[PDB]
Amino acid sequence: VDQLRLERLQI
Amino acid sequence: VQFKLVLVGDGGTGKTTFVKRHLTGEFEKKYVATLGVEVHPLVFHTNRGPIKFNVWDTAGQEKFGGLRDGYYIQAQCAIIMFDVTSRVTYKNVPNWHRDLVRVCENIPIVLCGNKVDIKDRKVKAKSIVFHRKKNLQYYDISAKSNYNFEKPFLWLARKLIGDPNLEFVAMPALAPPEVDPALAAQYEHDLEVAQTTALPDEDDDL
Amino acid sequence: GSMEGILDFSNDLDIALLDQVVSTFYQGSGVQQKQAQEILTKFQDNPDAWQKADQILQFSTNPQSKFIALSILDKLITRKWKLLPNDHRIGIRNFVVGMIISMCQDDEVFKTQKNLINKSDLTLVQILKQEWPQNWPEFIPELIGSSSSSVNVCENNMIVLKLLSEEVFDFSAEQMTQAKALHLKNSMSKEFEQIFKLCFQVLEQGSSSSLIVATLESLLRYLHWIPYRYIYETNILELLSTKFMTSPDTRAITLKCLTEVSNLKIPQDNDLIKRQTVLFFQNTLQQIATSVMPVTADLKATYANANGNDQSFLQDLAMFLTTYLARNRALLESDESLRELLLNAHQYLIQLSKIEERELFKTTLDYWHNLVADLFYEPLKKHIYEEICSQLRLVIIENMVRPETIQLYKSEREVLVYLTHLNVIDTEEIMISKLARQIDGSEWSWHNINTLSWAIGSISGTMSEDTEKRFVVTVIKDLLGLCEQKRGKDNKAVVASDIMYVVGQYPRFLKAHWNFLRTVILKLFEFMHETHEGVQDMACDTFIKIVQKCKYHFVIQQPRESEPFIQTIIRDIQKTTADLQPQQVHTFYKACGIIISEERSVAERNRLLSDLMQLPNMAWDTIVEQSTANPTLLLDSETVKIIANIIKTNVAVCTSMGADFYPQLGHIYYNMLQLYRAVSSMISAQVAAEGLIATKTPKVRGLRTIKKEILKLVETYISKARNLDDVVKVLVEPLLNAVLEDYMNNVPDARDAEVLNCMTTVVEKVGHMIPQGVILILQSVFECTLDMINKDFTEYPEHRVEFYKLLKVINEKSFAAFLELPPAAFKLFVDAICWAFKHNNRDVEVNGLQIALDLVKNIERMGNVPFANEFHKNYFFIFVSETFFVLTDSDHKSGFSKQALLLMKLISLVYDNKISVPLYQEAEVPQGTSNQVYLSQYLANMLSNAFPHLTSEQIASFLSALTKQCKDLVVFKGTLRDFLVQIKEVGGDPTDYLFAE
Amino acid sequence: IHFEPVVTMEEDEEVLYKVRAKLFRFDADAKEWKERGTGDCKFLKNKKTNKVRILMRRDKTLKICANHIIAPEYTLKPNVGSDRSWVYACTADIAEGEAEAFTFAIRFGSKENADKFKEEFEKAQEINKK
Ligand SMILES: Nc1nc2c(ncn2[C@@H]2O[C@H](COP(=O)(O)OP(=O)(O)NP(=O)(O)O)[C@@H](O)[C@H]2O)c(=O)[nH]1
Ligand SMILES: [Mg+2]
Repeated sequence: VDQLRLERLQI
Repeated sequence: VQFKLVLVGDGGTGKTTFVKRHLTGEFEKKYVATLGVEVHPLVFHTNRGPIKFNVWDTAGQEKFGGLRDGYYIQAQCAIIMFDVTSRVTYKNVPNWHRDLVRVCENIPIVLCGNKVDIKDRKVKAKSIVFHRKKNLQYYDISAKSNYNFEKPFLWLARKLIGDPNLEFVAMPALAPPEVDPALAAQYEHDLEVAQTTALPDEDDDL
Repeated sequence: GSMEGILDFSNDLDIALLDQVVSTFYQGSGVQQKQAQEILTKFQDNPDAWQKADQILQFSTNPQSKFIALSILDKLITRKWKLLPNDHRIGIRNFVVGMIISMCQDDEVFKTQKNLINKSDLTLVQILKQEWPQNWPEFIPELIGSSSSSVNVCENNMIVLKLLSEEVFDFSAEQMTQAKALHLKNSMSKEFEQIFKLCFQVLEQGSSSSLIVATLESLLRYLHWIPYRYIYETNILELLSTKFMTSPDTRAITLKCLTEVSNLKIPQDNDLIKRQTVLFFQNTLQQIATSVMPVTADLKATYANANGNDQSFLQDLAMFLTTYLARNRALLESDESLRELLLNAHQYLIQLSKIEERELFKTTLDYWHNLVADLFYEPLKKHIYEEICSQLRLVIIENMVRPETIQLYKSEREVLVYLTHLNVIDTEEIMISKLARQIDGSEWSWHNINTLSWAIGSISGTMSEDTEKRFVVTVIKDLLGLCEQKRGKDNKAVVASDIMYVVGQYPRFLKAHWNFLRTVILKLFEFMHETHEGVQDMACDTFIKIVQKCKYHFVIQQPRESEPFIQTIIRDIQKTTADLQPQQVHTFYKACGIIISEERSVAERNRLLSDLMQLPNMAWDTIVEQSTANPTLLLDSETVKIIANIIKTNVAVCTSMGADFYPQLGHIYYNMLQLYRAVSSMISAQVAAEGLIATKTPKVRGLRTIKKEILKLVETYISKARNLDDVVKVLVEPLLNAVLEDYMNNVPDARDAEVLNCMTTVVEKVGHMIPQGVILILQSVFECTLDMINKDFTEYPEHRVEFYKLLKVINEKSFAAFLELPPAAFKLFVDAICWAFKHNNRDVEVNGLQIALDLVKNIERMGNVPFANEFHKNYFFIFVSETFFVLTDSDHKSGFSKQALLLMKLISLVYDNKISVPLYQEAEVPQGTSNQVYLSQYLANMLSNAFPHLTSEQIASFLSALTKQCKDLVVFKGTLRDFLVQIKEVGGDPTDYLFAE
Repeated sequence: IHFEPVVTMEEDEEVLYKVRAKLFRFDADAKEWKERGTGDCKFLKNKKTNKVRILMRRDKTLKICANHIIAPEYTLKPNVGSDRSWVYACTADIAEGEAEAFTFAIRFGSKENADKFKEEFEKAQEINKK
């Protein structure tokens, strides 16, 4: 799960 | 290129308000019962040219019914209207449909559940099934919020013209004219009154 | 003008003038048309116009004129038939019979005037309903005989029989008495053997398509009521399911007949019947496959093309397939030789479910729900349908509608959840593959990624937690890469939103992966600074939704963190919400209150609460200090908006915290009520200085917003309060002192209906504890609000609704307040209840009927005391007669059930001698007359004057039945509806009221 | 080898301003405002004449509910009941046919949309002065 890098999600 | 459309349903369901909205853009808050019928021409511009509906807006209150099913003769399409805040108006849909198709045996018919803008809806979507076996098109509509207000006419235009891809299009917009001191004092009077009459529904999003 | 000549009945009717008026109405336009219409209506509404109908029908050359003539006759037959001299009855019958025969015999007329003939047939049927069979025993035999001598007559007789069946079995319930409906049903049933013989002979032998179609249309009506033996012991199923499915002329009606056949009452233990039920389905599906379209055909495209009657046909096929299979598919499930038939039928339904037509999709979806629920519970069935279910997964996923179309999404979710349990592996595979074609761009579109995201979100909770975990990871990994790959905030916004949508749908996953849940929230907080349209709403909506489901994880201290995450949210709330609109800030605070209410240590919860409210409380203190030192500020729109938003923030937090909100309420309560008063006098001063128009200005609307939000805050808290002692001893008296006089002493256009609503909640929660307070509420709002609403049914609509809600709860919880009313004011209370009866507005009418019922009960409970006895003397017959009035006046049909209940309670009081005094006056009847006898007498006289065309016998029989039946609401209601039928005509049969007996 | 292959009147104008709005007309005989349409209100600058008009169409049906020059003599006034509307007399609107005079009111989603409309409205008057 931590492998998901959701903090990088950008608009 | 005109088609006769009869509009039927219980008193107070919004038939006349719906037509008025389409004719002038206005929303009439008052309930003035139709007496017998009122006939209004209504033109829509489409990618297949203009289509004219001759709308026979009939009375829903029995004591004002006038000629009743006499109004349906030679209709080419119809709208049956009920009020989703009043179950009785849905219970009566089969009665209006019966009287209608006895005169008009094979015409496109739209069933409209009006007033969906009201939070406390009484005729639940799941309850609305009468159109299935009768091959009627159904739409939730609101003459007040304009929700789906064009769908009945678009669907009928498609059936009447026989083109499933018919679309409403923008009527051409002619250049307006450029344009008297003798009426400078009279237009100022109408303006004072207009300024000091509050606009309605000031809480609406528009 | 000239057209009005037909209205002068002292002259002979100029038939050519009639035809001109009729033409101008039907074929004319504008002003001419409208004048003709008003004339025609006056003509047909003349009570003597029926006398001139035989002229019109003989000598008019205009079919519209004859149609109107028949409408006139219809009114007479329907309402006044039994008053006619018997010679006119026979004459009218003979005229109508002869006219139909003659129209049938002229082939040109028969083909060109279907509308006029159909109207004549219906008029004939009205006469049958009056005369047949008792006065016309030969009608059916002579109909059958005449049918053999002419195809046209035979076809028209099918129309007559169709209409008769409709009038007797489909539309009789609300238009006839129970006794008369039964009489006609029995009469038709008695002679249906002969009718069926003719119908079956025509179907077996006939060749005229038009005659066949008419016969099948009448069969459709018969199937609503006839015994199943006429369908199963004849060869008629064979004909329906083969011969008549081949020609499109008969196909539509035949399919509708077979759908109703699929609904007959059949014994379910007979093997012959079962094979017959299988067989007609097998025949029908074979005819469709060979004569209409194969199962592989693209019904989506066919429907879209909308050729001829294809759309109605596919609609009717969906109805047939779903109706039959919902009932009979078990018949096809065990025999290997029926397996192909079972799956072909379902494959047609698959193809039908791809049609773009919302209402048809709902019809097929209801069936799919029926199927997959059964496969989920019923042993050894799901394997049969594996390939159907796999296709259905794709159909549902690809037509998923927006959840947040409410009803359709829930139905789709339900089916897809079942389909996931049935094969979880197949469901995952379809969704992953679908996501790949979003990434490879082959099915990429804003719409398509949205619907797939909804579908993925919809099956949350169906997978095991382990499988859910790597499914969610895969989905989010893919969605994150998709967002990376797109350009422009347009596309990136859409994909980031769907990511947050999916996340918000899997709280189980969030609750197990704290670090991930933290990352989500911090990303949402980031998005609350993004001004691209929609992002901030999406961010706030996702925040509160996640909070509602995972609040516990924000209120505990998570391992590896220094503090519960709610503390971290509160510390940074100013920066987090800096760019949000007020409405969005309030949602944010509401979400924080949800979390804070999970803290059950009181000192910690209260500290969190006071910390959450730090910003609004500091803004509040400042304005209270300022605005009190200078009331002028409150005209500064900027200060008014600030104030309203502070109070709305309190409402939002109080909404999620309820009883826990009390400490914050105490911080602001006393100054808030002082603010209420200051704003109140500012509103009054503006209306004094500018007039009523002031209430429309932005300044005053802003000021009233403050008042309304204060009332809503107090209502919200009190509705959820757990310590009612504090409500009574701390909150109520300051509240009443602040709001009641202000309401009473403002002009009508400045009174806030919200005051009534707030008072309704006060009475509800603590009314039993504040009897003097309830009296004070009534004194301050009752008469002045009643005077606002008792001049029409339209003005002050909100005050109207709230007024009767307040009286209802006062009558429920503190009826003693009405006892203390001075007698003139109690009379106003009674008038107010009856006034409510007469509204068509359901909101008011229902409460008015309930108040009336509750009031009677309250009086009954008092026993035999002077107030109760005076109540009956003063008001019993007022309630009886006002209830009867709205029952019988045809403008209050929506309240029938509650009117009947009230009337039944009223009558039962008298017939149980629960009224201890005479209801009559001194010397109005002999001493010792029972109230029962007086009630019957009063009602007989009331109905006689109100309905003078009823016979005394009708009235007496109606009342005898109604009285006997006052313990049986169902039967009582039947008798009321029988009375409503009889008052619409002359000469109703008084023995009808013995139906129940 | 050649294979034969298979077989509004706003176009001459520039859009200067566009805003969502609800338009009312005053029925002096009924002493009440009546809605005429809700949709996009556009300021359209003719390429050939540089004359700017208001053109407004109803949603869905696209029927014209306003079509008139933004004359320099017109004056936007506040309505007593709204901080997000303007009232003005119009001498010649052709939305429904023959040029008719009207007292219009136009309301917007926000006070600042209303103020901006006013800004653009007056810029457009300057252009029409020439
Ligand atoms: N909230 C809401 N009210 C509506 C809507 N449509 C109509 N109304 C209101 O319902 C009431 C009745 O409208 P009306 O058009 O006269 O109904 P009608 O069907 O023509 N009645 P009749 O058959 O007697 O002529 C009016 O007050 C109208 O403003 C709607 O969509 N929403
Ligand atoms: Mg009407």
